Amino acid sequence: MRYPSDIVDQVLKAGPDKGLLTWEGVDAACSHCSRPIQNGDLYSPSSVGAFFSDTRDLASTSRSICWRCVVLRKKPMLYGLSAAVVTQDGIYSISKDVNKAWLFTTPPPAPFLVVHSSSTMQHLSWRTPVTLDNRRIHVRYGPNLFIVRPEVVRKALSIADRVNEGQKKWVTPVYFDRKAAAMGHGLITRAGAEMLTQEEQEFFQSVTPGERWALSYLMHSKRPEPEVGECITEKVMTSLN
DNA sequence: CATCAAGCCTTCCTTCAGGTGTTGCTCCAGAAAGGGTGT
Ligand SMILES: [Zn+2]
Repeated sequence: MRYPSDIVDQVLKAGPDKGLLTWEGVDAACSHCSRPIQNGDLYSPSSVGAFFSDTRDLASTSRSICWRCVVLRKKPMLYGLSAAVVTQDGIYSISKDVNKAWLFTTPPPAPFLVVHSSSTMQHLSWRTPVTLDNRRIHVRYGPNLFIVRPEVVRKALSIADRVNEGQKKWVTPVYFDRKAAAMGHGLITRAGAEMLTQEEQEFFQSVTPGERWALSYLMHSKRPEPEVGECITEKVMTSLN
């Protein structure tokens, strides 16, 4: 519940691969997940391929992967956590917009860990911190480390439901990009320029990029009700074995 | 060799063409597993 690699044996039960070396000597942190490798725990020397391009998100330059993050670099872990929230009892999916509606509005009370892929297969699990508090959520989205406050998401959603109550067409006040890629991601629309007051506009610039990315999955004409995502920890474990 | 004549009127544009067709984007921005084989 402290390091992102803890879910290897806390969220989902797993063990070392038994071809891993035993650490002898002084303390050194794992290159992935920033977990200190003590004396006696199993570790692997660093054998990343040339296709690994996340050297900028490595926690340390010790060139040693802890066994939990050896499990975390496995391909079934890589496509199993392409969109997943890992609570203290299981791994659930956030692929649907109703699942992100559940995650960023009334979050689960566990100290979870949120990963989401901005591409096909990405190293997501180890390079994000564990969110200890529901109010402050660390979301990994591709090369982006995002922080989402569900209270600010609730305030923006209440603002949007106020300015779009009674109207026939649900027009968004501020445009949000799902990929977080367009220039106008966070830019105020003309309808939102005419239908929001000044302090609401400064609020919509003042939100964090993670809240913008979350609102991108929950600001559209059909509004997703918070529905808990389907539990996928059985699918990941079966794939892992 | 000097002036006096040292213009006057009126015309002073008319119709119509006064766009048509197409184009109106393409692609990819991953990393590992599992095989080879070349130094
Ligand atoms: Zn680690």
